[PDB]
This record gives sequence, C-alpha cells and structure tokens, in this order.
Amino acid sequence: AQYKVIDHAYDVVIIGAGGAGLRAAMGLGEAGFKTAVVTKMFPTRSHTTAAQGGINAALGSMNPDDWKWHFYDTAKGSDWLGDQNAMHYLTRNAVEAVTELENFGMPFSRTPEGKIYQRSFGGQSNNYGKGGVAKRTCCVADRTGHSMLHTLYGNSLRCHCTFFIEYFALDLLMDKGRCVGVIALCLEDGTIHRFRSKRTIVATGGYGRAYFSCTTAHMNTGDGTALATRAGIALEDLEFIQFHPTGIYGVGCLITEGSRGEGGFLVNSEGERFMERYAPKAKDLASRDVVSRAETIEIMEGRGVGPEKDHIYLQLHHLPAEQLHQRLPGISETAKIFAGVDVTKEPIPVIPTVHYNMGGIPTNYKAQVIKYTKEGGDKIVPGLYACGECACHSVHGANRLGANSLLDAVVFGRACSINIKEELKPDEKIPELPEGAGEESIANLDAVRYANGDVPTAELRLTMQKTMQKHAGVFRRGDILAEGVKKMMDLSKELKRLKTTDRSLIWNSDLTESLELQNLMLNATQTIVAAENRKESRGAHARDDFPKREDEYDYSKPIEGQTKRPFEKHWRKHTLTKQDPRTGHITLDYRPVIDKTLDPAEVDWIPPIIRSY
Amino acid sequence: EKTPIQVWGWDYLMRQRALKRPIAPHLTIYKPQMTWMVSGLHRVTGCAMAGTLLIGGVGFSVLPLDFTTFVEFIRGLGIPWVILDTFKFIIAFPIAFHTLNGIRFIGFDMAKGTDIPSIYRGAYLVLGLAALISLAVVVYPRWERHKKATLPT
Amino acid sequence: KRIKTFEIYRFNPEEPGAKPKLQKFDVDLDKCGTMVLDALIKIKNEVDPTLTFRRSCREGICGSCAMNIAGENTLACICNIDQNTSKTTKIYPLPHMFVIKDLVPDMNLFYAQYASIQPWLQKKTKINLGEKQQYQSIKEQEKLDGLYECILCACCSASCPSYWWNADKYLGPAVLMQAYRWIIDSRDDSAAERLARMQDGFSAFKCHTIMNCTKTCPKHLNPARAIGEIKMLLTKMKTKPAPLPTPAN
Amino acid sequence: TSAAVTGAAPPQFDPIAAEKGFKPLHSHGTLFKIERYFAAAMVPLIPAAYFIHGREMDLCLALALTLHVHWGVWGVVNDYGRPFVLGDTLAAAVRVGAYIFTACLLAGLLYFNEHDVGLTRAFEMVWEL
Ligand SMILES: *Cc1cc2c(cc1C)nc1c(=O)[nH]c(=O)nc-1n2C[C@H](O)[C@H](O)[C@H](O)COP(=O)(O)OP(=O)(O)OC[C@H]1O[C@@H](n2cnc3c(N)ncnc32)[C@H](O)[C@@H]1O
Ligand code: HEM
Ligand SMILES: CCC/C(C)=C/CC1=C(C)C(=O)C(N)=C(OC)C1=O
Ligand code: SF4
Ligand code: F3S
Ligand code: FES
Repeated sequence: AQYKVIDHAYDVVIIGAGGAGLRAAMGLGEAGFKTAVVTKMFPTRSHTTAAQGGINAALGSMNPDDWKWHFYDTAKGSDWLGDQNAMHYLTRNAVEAVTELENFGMPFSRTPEGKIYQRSFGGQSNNYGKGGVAKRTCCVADRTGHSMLHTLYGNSLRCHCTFFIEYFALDLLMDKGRCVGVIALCLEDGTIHRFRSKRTIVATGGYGRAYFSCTTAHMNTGDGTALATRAGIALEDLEFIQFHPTGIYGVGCLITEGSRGEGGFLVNSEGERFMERYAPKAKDLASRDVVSRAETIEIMEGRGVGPEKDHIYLQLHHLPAEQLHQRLPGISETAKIFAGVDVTKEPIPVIPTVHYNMGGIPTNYKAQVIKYTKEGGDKIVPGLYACGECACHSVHGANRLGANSLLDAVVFGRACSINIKEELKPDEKIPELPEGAGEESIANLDAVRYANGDVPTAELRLTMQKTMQKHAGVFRRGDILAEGVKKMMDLSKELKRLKTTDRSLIWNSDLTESLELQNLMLNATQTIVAAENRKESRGAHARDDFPKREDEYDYSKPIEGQTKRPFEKHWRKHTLTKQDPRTGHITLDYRPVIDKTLDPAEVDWIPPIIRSY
Repeated sequence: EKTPIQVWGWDYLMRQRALKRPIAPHLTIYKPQMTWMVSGLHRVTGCAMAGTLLIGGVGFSVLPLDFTTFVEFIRGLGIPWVILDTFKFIIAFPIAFHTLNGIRFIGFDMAKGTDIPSIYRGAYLVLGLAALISLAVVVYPRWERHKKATLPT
Repeated sequence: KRIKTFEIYRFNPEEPGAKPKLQKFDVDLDKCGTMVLDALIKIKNEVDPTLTFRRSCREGICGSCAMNIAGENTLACICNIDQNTSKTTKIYPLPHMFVIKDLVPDMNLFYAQYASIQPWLQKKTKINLGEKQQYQSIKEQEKLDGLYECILCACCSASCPSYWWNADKYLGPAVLMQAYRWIIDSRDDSAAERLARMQDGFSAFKCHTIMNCTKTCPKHLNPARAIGEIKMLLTKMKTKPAPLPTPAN
Repeated sequence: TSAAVTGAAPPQFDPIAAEKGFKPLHSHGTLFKIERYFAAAMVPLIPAAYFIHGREMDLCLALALTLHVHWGVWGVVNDYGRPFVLGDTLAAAVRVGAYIFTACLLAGLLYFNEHDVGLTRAFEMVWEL
C-alpha cells in the first residue's frame, strides 16, 4: 500500500518513557532543550512500574554507611566484568539521585527520625566486604518501581517535553555513522513519523519475552537493541541474563528480593534452610546468580517442592503480621491472586525466572553509544546515547545487583542530560535528514503487514521462547548450547514464512507484535551464540562444562610469581555480537574490561578476587 | 467560565466527535449495583416529587376540576383498601427514602462512611428503614379504621 | 471438556462506516490460563489476530488492560475467568470512552486532566536540588497510603455516571483522588492554589456521591473518601501543617 | 516514498503554560456548603409536617421545598442538558428552563395553598380513602 510520513525536528529525542527515559526527558527539559519523547505505551505502563524492592543509595538512614562500600559491593556482584569507572559514577551519584527523588515528590517509607527507610537486599555489605549485612536499599514499601516511575512521569509534565505516546520505534536515523533521529509508527492513526534531532537516546528497556518464562512485561521485546543492531552497532554481554531467584512458579510474577532482606527465607522439600549451605555468610541474601543456581540444584537433586517436586518455597509466614503488611503489602496481594497463598500462614511457591538483562548497547561512562575495534580503541557514535536496561555501560558486569537497576536508570538518565547540556552548543543546528531517510524501515512494515506466509507470528515467537529456555537456561553446556544455536538460526529462517492477518494501520496489535518478534529474534540469536562460545562460568553465565572463572591471572593463589595469560586465552572480556539483520549472521569479538576508576584519587580500583558469598 | 482544562476538554470532545469514534456502551452494559441504583433512586424520587409538586400546583390552577372534587372523582370509583393503601405507600416512600438517603449522601460529602461495607450497610439500612416508615404510616391508620369499624366497645 | 464463550465488543475504524458489533468466541478452559487476559491472548493467538486490546505487566500493576468484564470495570490480567460455563461472559471497553479500535479507548482526556493537577512537588522556598531529604514523619507519610497506590487504570472514572455526562468539565474520581494525594502530602506547599484550581461548580463538586468509583477499583483504593475529603477543604475543614524538622534532620 | 509534509506537536495539555493568564478565583465552595446545611435544616421539618399541620406549615413546605428543588433541578439539568448533545443554544435554554421550573413551582404551590386545601390537607384527604 501507501503511507503518510510526518517530519519533526527536536534538539534531543528519547526512545523510552521508563525510569531512565523520563529522567533524561526531564533533565534536558529543565536545562532547556526541545525534547521529544517517543514510547510504544503510556509512560506509566512501562516496566519500571513493576519494580519492587527499592533503590540503593548510601543515605545511611538506617545505620552509618559509606558510598564506597556500595561501589565495593557493586564491583563484586559484577564478577569483575563491570567497568569500575561506570560503577564508580553510579555509586557516587546514587546518594544525590535518590535524594532528588525524595525532593521530586517520591514518597519513600519513613524512619522515626523521618528520613528515608532502608531495607537489606540481595548481596550487599558494610566495610568493603568485611563488615555486616547492608541496609542501603531505599523504598516506597513494596512498590518502588511503580511510585518512582509515577513521580518521574508527573515531574516530566513540569518541563515541556512533547510526548509521542503509543508510537512504535522502527529504526534509528543514520547518516554515515551519525545519529540524526528516529522513525516510529503512530498506532492511533497509521501515520509514520520521522523525527530529526541532534541527539537520540535509546532507553527502551530489556528483552525478557525472549524466554518462554520471565518476570518482565509483555512489552519487553528489546526493540532498542534491535534498533542498535539494525543501525550497525554491535551489542555487548548479551549472554548474561539475570535469573531472579523468586518468580511465582506457575505464572512467574515476581516476589521481591525485599521479602528476603526483611526476614524471609528459602525452604526445600526437607524443610531445610538450604541457603545456609550454599552461602554460609550471606545465607538467603546471596547474589541472585548464586541464590538461583542454589535453588536449581536442590531441584535437580530431588529436594524440589510441590506436586511435581520442581519449585521451592519462599517462606515469610514466621514474620509479624504488621511488618508483612507495612513492608511487603503488594506481594501479599499478588501471592494470593496468582498462587492462592496467604503469606502469614503458608509459603509462596517460587522458582528462578528470567528477569533482567545486564547486556545491551555498549556505552562509555558518559552513556554515549560505542562501536569497538581491536586496533583503534573504541569509537564514540555521534548523536547517540543509550541508558537504562537496554544499555551496557556495564555497571552490572555479569550479574546485576538487587536495587541497582532503578539506580542505573535514574543516574545514567540524569547523566544523559548533564552530558548533553555540557556539550550541545546552541550553534550546531538540527541535522537535516538524508534522501531516502528511513525508507527500508517502512518497507519492512509493509511486507510484515501484508505478510502472507504459513507460520503465524504467534507460533514463531513461542518456539523461540520455548527453545531459548531449554538451551540458554540457568545452567548451560556446550553440546546443548551448540545444539541450540542451530535451532535458533533455523528460526531466523522461518521469519520468511511469517504470516500475519490484521492488515490495518490504525492500531495493529498483530503487526506491532510481529515487528517485536523480529526484534526479539535478533536479541535472542545473539544472546544464545555468545552464551555458547563463552567457555567459562562467571556471574549468571554457568557452563557445567567450564565451571571455572577464567581470568588473566588465577586469583585463587597469591598472584606474586605468575604470568599474565594473554587476552585471547582468558575470558575477562565483554562479548560483542555484530549481526546482519538481512541474513541473521553473527560474528563475535571481545572488548577489554575497564579497570580504572574515575578518580584514582577519589576511590581505589578493586582488583579481581574469588567470588564467594 | 471554564478552567484551562475544561476548555482543552471541550476541544477534545469536538476532536473525538470529528473522528466519528463510537462511545463505549455504559448504562446498558454496566452491572446494576447498590451503588448507582440507590443514587439512581435518589435522583428519581427527588425529581418525581418535584414533578408532582409542579403538575400538582400549576395543574390545579390552570384547570377547573379542583382537588376536593378530585379526591372523590376517585373515591366514587370503589377500589380495595390494599390497592388504595399501596398507592399511599408509593406516595409515602419517595419521601421516606429521599430524606433518609439525603442524610446518607451528606455524610458521604463529609467523607463519612465511604468504605464498601459502610456503603452497603447504609444502602440497606436507609433503604429498608424508609420502607418500614412508609409501611408504618400507611398500615397504622388503616389499623384504627378497622379497630373502630368493628371495635370492642 | 469445558468450553467458555466470550462476547467481545468489536470495531474497525478502517472499514467504511462500520458499527460496533458483538463477537462470540469459544475458549477451551483447560488450555487457557486462569485470568481473562489469558483467554484474551489465547483467542488472538489461535482464532483471530485482529482482536485488539492493551496489555503489559500481566500482574495488574501497569493499568493497561483495564476494561469492562461482566458489567464491571476491572483489570483483565487479574480478573478470574467465571469458571461456570452455562454463563456467557462479555468484555466491553471502559464505559463512555471514545473507542480507537476494539477494546482500546482513546485515553488522552483522562491523561490531560491528570496533567492539569500538576502532579509534582512544589515548595514556597526553592530547594537546592539533591542536597538533603525533606522531613516527613512516618505518621505524615501514611496519609498517602491508599493514595500513591493508584495505577491510573481509569476504571473508577469510567464507572462514574457524572464523568460519563461531563468528562470534559468534571475531573472524575481518578484525577481527584490524585489531586488529594498532593494536597495532603505534608511536604507540598500548594494546598491553597491546588484547591483553587478546582473551586468551580464542576471540576470537583459534580461528584454526585454515586459510589461506583470505590466499589469498582481493582486496587481496593477509595477515591470517593478522597473526593469527599476534597469537598471539606473547599468549604470548612483544614490541611494540617508540617511538624517542623527536629534539628539533626 | 519519504517525500511528505511536516506535522505539528500532538494535542497535549501543558499545565504551566495554560496556567498563565487564567488565575481566576470564583468559588462554588461557599454555595455547596449552604445547600447541604439547608438540606440538613430540612431534616427535622419533614417529620414535623407529618404531625403539625394547617396553613402555616403548608407555606414553609412550599417555601423551603421550592428553594431546595431549585438548587436540585439545576444540577440534574447541568447533567442531562449538556451542550455536547443538545448544541450550544438549545442547552442554554435548558439552563433557563430551570428557573422557569423553580418559578412556576412556587406560583403553583402558592396558588394551591391559597385557593385549594393546602399541601397538608391534601395529604390528609388522599390518606382518608
Ligand atoms: C522486571 C522487573 C524488574 C525490576 C523489578 C521488578 C520486575 C518485575 N524490581 C526492581 C527493584 O525493585 N529495584 C531495582 O533496582 N530494579 C528492579 N527491576 C529492574 C528494573 O526496575 C527495570 O528492569 C528497569 O528499571 C527498567 O527501566 P528502563 O527505563 O530501563 O526501561 P523500561 O522501564 O522497561 O521502559 C522501556 C520504555 O521503552 C519504550 N519502548 C520500548 N520499545 C519501544 C519501541 N519499539 N518504540 C518506542 N518505545 C519503546 C517503552 O514503551 C517503555 O517506556
Ligand atoms: C426532606 C429532607 C431532604 C433532604 C435532607 C434532602 C437532601 C438532598 C441532597 C443531599 C441532595 C443532593 C443530591 C445529589 O446531588 O446527588 C438532594 C437532591 C435533590 N432533592 Fe432532596 N432532600 C430532601 C427532600 C427533598 C424533597 C421532598 C424533594 C422533592 C421535591 C427533593 C428534591 C430533590 C431533587 C429534585 C434533587 C436533585 C439532585 C440529584 O438527584 O442529583 N428533596 N436532596
Ligand atoms: C438519562 C439516563 C438517566 C440515568 C438514570 C442515568 C444514570 C445516573 C445514575 C444512575 C445516578 O445515580 C446519578 N447520580 C446520575 O447523575 C450524576 C446519572 O446520570
Ligand atoms: S482509583 Fe483505582 S480504578 Fe481509579 S485509576 Fe486509581 S487504581 Fe484505577
Ligand atoms: S462514582 Fe462518581 S459520583 Fe463521585 S462517588 Fe465516585 S466519583
Ligand atoms: S497488564 Fe498491567 S494491569 Fe493488566
């Protein structure tokens, strides 16, 4: 058919209306740029609003705390795949960022002295690891993502950003390696909108829906990563899918790690607190990569709970009625709706669930998207920034910290506007669009929209979800993985036999979901092959066939009197997957993990150690 | 005088009218509930009385046929005391209810008794209470017009 | 094997002068999840990809999947399917909204009305942004419990006949409840000019106390109590003031 | 092709900008208060009219009922006589209709109290049959 195109011109455009997105939107807004926000749903419906346990910052409202311990705990949880400057930036500016939120309106739960309340969480500690169990996690009780997001969304109305709601992003606008805008679909009426801008910010969130089961929204299809791949950017660390310890067994709703850091624990079919075994020190407050494998073993070895002996129990019922209600009200109600459970009397049936993506579009500490060559360092991509979960500045290495993603969004969002305000001179005029501007993007829509094949979008997605789950699981092995990479790459073939039905333009659910299957595949393929070729076990990545963590040195011995293993033989490196969308062919490459902090004078880089919780 | 949103909102309506979009089904499909049917009732009673007080006053002016001659242009139509006293009920009940409920609704306006249990106790208490008082006022004076038609003395 | 039939409201804006119709779908209850959304995603995946509705979280926290199921505005995702199959269940969109297509309402008026209340935090003495937290006592903050929880799902508004007749002039339950969340947040310095924004005969006073808003709210929130609390401030009773930050804060 | 027009910002409410030259403070607050006190004042009067009858109650039933019903039909009319569905001028008529209704109400009652049996005797006589 034929399509109606609408050009706009803005200083900066943000793809995404979540935690990160909205903070970039408001920061640029307040510092006076003409800002367009593009988002496939109403901002409040974004996934951030599902978030629960809270947000880490060393307010030390509960007991004395130093921001540096949080940097410590961050660098650890990241299994030294995290870039210690990014984790530097993140954890310094946390105290401010979270205080802002309090100032913006965000109604955190309160201590008697009347400061922000904090609970304890998955995998944190006072004194550079030695001290105690940390209390850094700030929260609006049970529902912190929600309340955070709302506060941000409200606040963004005070800063004249122009909101393009339910517009679906198709591609970034590339002029010879520069980013000049976005092209999106406007669901409400059929119209196609090219946006020109000096800066784009891709802040589009994760890709859980790639797996048959996850805690994420139906709305997490990694469209942003798709937009990166598609504009010739390689994505990093895709292989590190966070498995959250406690998804409700049947549906996979998330019971927050907060319920643990408040008192609750895991139990096996012998009624044993088996987390005392897998983590003598941290117990049920070990990192999710650990706590999860811990659960997954207990299952494998017959200690599984239930009718089929295949989940475990999170138990909170021992806790006081009052505390359960004031500190975890929103899970009390979702445990009841979905798994018939009264949390004062019975345990919640739980099982690890695909949850978070440390992986994403590469970016330096400044949150500016980057391509990388072996010989010529890492090239900035002009005009492009990316932040929140779709990004990889890698503040998260190989394993995210509980309550650090609401932070990594808020902070690096803020770090987008700050970094643009700084370097966007009011001389550099809005780029013009090139001829042919985003034509092959509408050409895809058209063919996807009239797609006549004999495999319905609904079916392709399912088997990609169902396969990705069996092969790129919690524990992985090379003979299943390479098996997997095969099936997967047959699916990127099946995309040619794609059938759709709804042939309309005004609100096409069938069509957008097909665009999303396209995007999901790119995400999933790259994931699985990077997962396959990494012969080691670090953070969330667990090869049963390469159980060790392979670094330049062996950090188990004293170090003094060892040769550095050369780059190519060890694995302490980010995994870059380049893909051709047309063909679906992936090639790997690797990028060195930045170890320097931001101010060698302000804070001391933390050299790798053995990861025990 | 419309607030800036009230203005925006009208243009919104005009927009949405121009786009020919249907309006989603409402009173046809929404489930009869004690919330909106009692409110519904409070409207109707309230109006029906007012409507009578008009056609009553004005109608008995603008017309010959006055109330005294009419109060027995119908007594002369031999109709059984139940049918008659049922009509009185139907006259009495609006008044009982609308008053009773009126005190209820003012409470609401002070944010008082606004929870689903309190909504529903009142919906019933006010409702039933009013239908008692309307039965009291109609059966009792038909009690004495039998207690004295065939009286003990 | 047990078969539940649904009646889904349908409309194609793309078709020349098409009218809303009512479509019947059969769903094998033993090959479907427990909630309505699950039937809804089933019948679009297997029978008819043209069936259109909004959805995200699948745990009833985003608000997207709001709609009218068996007479009530509620969230699909956490609405249990009527297990009884002699009963035929009907899905309709949010009452009184302009429909975009099928179960998808034009949501914007409600969003703008939301915008109108300025749902952000203002103070009289401008603050040096990230520098210290405001003092709020625990007691003070719990004034917000029952109020921050709102998901902007719009069932309350979409159920209130006042807002059915006046969505343009009356602000409706969802928006007011929210306005109130900001006039009792002890850290906000605008009770005065907030209440002033909704002083006229319509924006707040058009609540005819009907009650639907509260009875329906899928989150068990009570916007009416709030509206009624708003009426009080617009007339008699007062907004308590801040217990001062005790030195150390 | 990508050869088409430049479009504008989508319809969107900007609560600061529209806030500018639109500051007015004309409060319906003080009116809504009274008409509830008035309804609450009427509470004892209704049961009084069941007991104490005659020619003076008849007059303040008429009086107080006229004024309550006045503030009453006015709200029911704002509701069902909205300009969206009646057009702008047929709707203004229904507003003015309201007064005519409040005013014929009294005329008609006054009359009935002055020439026929009165409200309260009217009640008696229907209750006698
Ligand atoms: C899944 C999850 C994550 C989570 C959590 C609970 C759940 C169920 N609880 C957390 C917690 O208690 N503390 C914490 O630190 N993190 C927690 N998380 C992780 C975290 O909250 C989120 O994963 C993260 O905050 C996500 O925020 P982000 O801004 O990065 O991305 P988003 O909120 O998912 O929003 C994405 C936006 O992008 C727009 N979008 C997506 N695709 C497009 C296209 N195609 N075109 C236009 N716009 C697009 C979306 O519409 C959305 O606004
Ligand atoms: C006797 C004591 C009464 C009390 C305490 C009372 C109370 C109230 C209240 C609080 C309202 C506001 C309704 C709303 O906005 O939803 C109302 C409305 C109304 N009243 Fe009364 N009322 C009384 C008697 C009457 C009587 C006898 C009549 C009959 C003429 C009447 C006619 C009306 C009408 C027509 C409304 C229209 C508002 C609506 O339904 O939305 N009232 N009353
Ligand atoms: C024209 C249809 C009349 C009718 C009973 C509508 C529903 C309605 C009901 C049912 C009410 O209770 C009420 N208070 C209204 O005004 C705000 C209403 O409009
Ligand atoms: S008050 Fe309840 S029904 Fe209304 S938007 Fe809020 S959560 Fe939804
Ligand atoms: S239904 Fe509407 S009338 Fe008020 S009580 Fe709720 S907002
Ligand atoms: S999908 Fe989030 S509320 Fe139904």
